[PDB]
Amino acid sequence: LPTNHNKTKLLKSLKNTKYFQQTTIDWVEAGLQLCRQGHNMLNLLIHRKGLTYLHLDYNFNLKPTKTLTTKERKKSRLGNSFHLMRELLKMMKLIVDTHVQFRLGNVDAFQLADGIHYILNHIGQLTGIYRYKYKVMHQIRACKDLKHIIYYKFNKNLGKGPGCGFWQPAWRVWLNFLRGTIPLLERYIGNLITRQFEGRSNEIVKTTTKQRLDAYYDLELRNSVMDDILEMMPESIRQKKARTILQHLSEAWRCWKANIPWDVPGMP
Amino acid sequence: VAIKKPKKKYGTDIDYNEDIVYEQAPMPGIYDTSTEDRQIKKKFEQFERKVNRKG
Amino acid sequence: EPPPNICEQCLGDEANIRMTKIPQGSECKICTLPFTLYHFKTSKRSNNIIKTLICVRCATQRNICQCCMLDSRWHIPIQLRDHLISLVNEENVMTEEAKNDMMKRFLSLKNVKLGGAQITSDPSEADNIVDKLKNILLRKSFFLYNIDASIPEWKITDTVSQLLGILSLIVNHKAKCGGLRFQSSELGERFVSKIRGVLLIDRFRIFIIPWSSGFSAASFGTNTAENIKLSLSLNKLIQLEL
Amino acid sequence: HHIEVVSKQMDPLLPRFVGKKARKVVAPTENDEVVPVLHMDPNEW
Amino acid sequence: SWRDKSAKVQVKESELPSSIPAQTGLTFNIWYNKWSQGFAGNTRFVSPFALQPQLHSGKTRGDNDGQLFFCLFFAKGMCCLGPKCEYLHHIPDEEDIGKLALRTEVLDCFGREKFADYREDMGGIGSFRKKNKTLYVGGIDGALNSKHLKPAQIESRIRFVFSRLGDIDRIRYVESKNCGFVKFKYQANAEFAKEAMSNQTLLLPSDKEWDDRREGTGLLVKWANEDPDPAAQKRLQEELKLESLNMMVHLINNN
RNA sequence: GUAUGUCUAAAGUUAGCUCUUAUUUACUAACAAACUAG
RNA sequence: GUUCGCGAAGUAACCCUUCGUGGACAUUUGGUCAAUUUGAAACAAUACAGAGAUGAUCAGCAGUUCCCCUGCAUAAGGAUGAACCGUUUUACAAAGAGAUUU
Ligand SMILES: O=P(O)(O)O[C@H]1[C@H](OP(=O)(O)O)[C@@H](OP(=O)(O)O)[C@H](OP(=O)(O)O)[C@@H](OP(=O)(O)O)[C@H]1OP(=O)(O)O
Ligand SMILES: [Mg+2]
Ligand SMILES: [Zn+2]
Ligand SMILES: [Zn+2]
Ligand SMILES: [Zn+2]
Repeated sequence: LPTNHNKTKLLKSLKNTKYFQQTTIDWVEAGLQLCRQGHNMLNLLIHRKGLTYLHLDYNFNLKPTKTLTTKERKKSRLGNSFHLMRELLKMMKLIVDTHVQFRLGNVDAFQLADGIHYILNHIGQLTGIYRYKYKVMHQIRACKDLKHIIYYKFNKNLGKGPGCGFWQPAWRVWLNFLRGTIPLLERYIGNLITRQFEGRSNEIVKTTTKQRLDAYYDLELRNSVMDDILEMMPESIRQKKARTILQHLSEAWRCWKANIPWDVPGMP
Repeated sequence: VAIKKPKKKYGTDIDYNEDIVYEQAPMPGIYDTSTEDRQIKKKFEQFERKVNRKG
Repeated sequence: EPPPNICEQCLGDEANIRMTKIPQGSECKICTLPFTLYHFKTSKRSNNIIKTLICVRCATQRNICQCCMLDSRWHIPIQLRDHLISLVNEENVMTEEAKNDMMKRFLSLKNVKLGGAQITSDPSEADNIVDKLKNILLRKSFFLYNIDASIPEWKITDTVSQLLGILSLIVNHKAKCGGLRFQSSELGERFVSKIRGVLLIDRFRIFIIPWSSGFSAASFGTNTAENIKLSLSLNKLIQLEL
Repeated sequence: HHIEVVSKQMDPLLPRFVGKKARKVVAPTENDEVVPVLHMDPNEW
Repeated sequence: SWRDKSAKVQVKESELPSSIPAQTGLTFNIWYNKWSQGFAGNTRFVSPFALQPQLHSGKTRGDNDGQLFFCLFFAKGMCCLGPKCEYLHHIPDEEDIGKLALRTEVLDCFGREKFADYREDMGGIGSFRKKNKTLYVGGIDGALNSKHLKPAQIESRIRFVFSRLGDIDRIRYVESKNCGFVKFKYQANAEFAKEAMSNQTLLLPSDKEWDDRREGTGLLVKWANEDPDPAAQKRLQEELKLESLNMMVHLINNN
């Protein structure tokens, strides 16, 4: 169920500032400008980090200019967020570039529709979003499945071949994907951009996953035993002995693992 | 020519000659203070001149 | 959330002044911690925008305002009010300014008024040190001799300009000598008319010479070992005048 | 100076807190008043 | 004088060099606007533009707007909008620094922000803690294009150059360290001269190397330290005590 | 062979014993008869 | 500039236009921000080494930190992510014995 008190939207919260401005332009100009601006933003994300050797091509292919170090492979790997931006801009640039190849006069409108239906049913081949976000495969399977319906209702008396361009439901599937990963990418890129400007929160404290049952259980039991001895022992200020009684503890634990009777002479 | 200082390994690196390393002057008590801070500063400046001439 | 220290001189001669608060505006220029920054305009149509450049804790540690960076009570620099407190109490009250980043943050977060801030904080000890201050104040080229090192070049330009009605000048301070130069023929005649005469700047006497040679700075000396030696010989020549 | 404080509309794309930055800080543990620590009251160990 | 005339277009918009620096690397970093993947050859260069005060001074919009912050690109000598620049296109005089008395210990005379202390290089904008008036003038080697001169002639050239930029307290070229120490009457004149003779040359047009003027690396005007001989510490302490006695009189007159 | 670490003036801050000499043994080598790293 | 009201001229002209006048409509933007060094990004270029237990070769997980980086991250990775090893003297006494100054 949608939220009922959602009076705030995104663009309606941006009209009410002095910075955004309303205008009416062609869709192709809006697409070319979002390609130019997406190239500028990803290029500046790259160039703020210092990754000046990653020549982000204008078709949003990230390619290293030269072969790298390992230090230039540690700073130059990026997460699912930056690459997910890069792959959605690959997808959108394929859309807008096929509309441009229409608008320039090169390609027909029928060949535009088949090119678009080729885009929206080969995102997993033309783009590479399946790598960095794998639930895209759901939508990719659905697009393939819509292909498998539409090519055998478009081609009853036509057999096999290109020419089909009923791109509407695969377009709906990718719009529903974008409906899902607007707030995902908002949170991911919000965290990335605040690491770029504000920086890493220095109190990263690690929760005990299955690598740290042993070590944190050791610290747990060790602190408990040392508090028990410091409670029990009379008037002794701890400098060095507090570190060493616990060794007897660990000695005893090895004596328990070896089943040797833990007999230490002079222990209270 | 003076001595190099060591490189700032991290952006907030502390150089321990300019300032007090962490100013933690004692909490103010009921006795008067300055008459022996003058003796401290005089003896420290005489030590500075002695390091200037002997080291 | 403490309100800022902005004194009566930064805001200006208006009663209704509209400032703009930005929470966590910028790092302060003392301790590099962020703070709520207040920027405004002195008039409504002022061209200069005036913003607070220090945080509230760095303001109250020096007892200074956030905009003009002078004292809240006296509207004077920190170094000079510390010098005045050292003149009064015979105790070198200095403002210990940090230089390491962690030391800046550490020295701003602690609850103390460092430097000479405690004296000017309450008005009682302020007026006490004020009437102690009152108790203290109850207690065509030319050559120039006799310029002690506390005599700048700009005073030598200003007094010669004041005695005339208003032209370059060359003074070797390590040689303790001076020279003056211009182009107008009548200006030298008027300099002779408004007098080896004596220039009296601040009772410090400077003897004049009509210097027919065209002096460069090489005429005052080529090196620094010539300058001190010529200064000693010219002071002995002044003793020969006396 | 009776002053109206007007928080501006910030730019929604810019960092909303550009003064905010990752930094490690050592806070002074000051002692305003000295706290009493009151403990009123060999070979086997 | 300059109160009578208007300020001149020192350079066209097309006659500026591009903001893309000289190539000191492989590819251009468009965030920091710099170069990377290599560091060989100087970023620093002789500036192509000089000030020329008596020609290019004049009355801008900044006199009409009543603003008294000076122009950082007049001092560099590279303003496009000459008579229309919002800042001031003349030398800081006594009355302008007198109207800067409220803000010149917080900002400088260009509107830049004064920081906590100096840099490790002692060059930049400046501090709000030192009432700093003395400018270190180094870099004289490439400023002469490594030409053999006597020190008195170089001291004369530095005196004549910084006489164009306001009132001078005291200039002393150091023969042993190849540097000057130019002290001014006001702080704003020191700020304006530091911006003014930033990376220019001491070369005269009367010399043969005037065509190869912009070859090496120019001057190095920076903020100077205290003068560590005890005689100048003596004159510093007594002038500071006299200014403090003036401020004693002011504080008694106030309260 | 990697990770990774370290060095690198263009810019100038003011006054019995001592010994030569060889054999042996031990640890090491992306050094040799197209490729292998935490 | 638009409109409302009035006067004066063309003009002994209730048409129209001009000139002059009072009112109304309309009322204080933008800047934390200046265009190549000198208010600070880091990598890379040179050269050498080339990993924590010890006889070798290593999987690690941790802890402290006024070290951070890549990461969407409270996951994970960064050589077990790096520095850790370095100096090392007084909450200091009591008993007993002899050799010394008075
Ligand atoms: O290899 P097939 O089993 O014979 O199926 C193919 C294949 O569809 P699948 O993706 O399901 O394998 C083609 O898709 P791609 O090879 O391009 O990925 C598709 O061609 P288009 O996608 O270019 O349209 C073509 O359909 P058709 O040739 O009829 O256009 C279709 O063949 P079928 O219709 O026999 O399944
Ligand atoms: Mg490993
Ligand atoms: Zn602060
Ligand atoms: Zn103020
Ligand atoms: Zn200008």
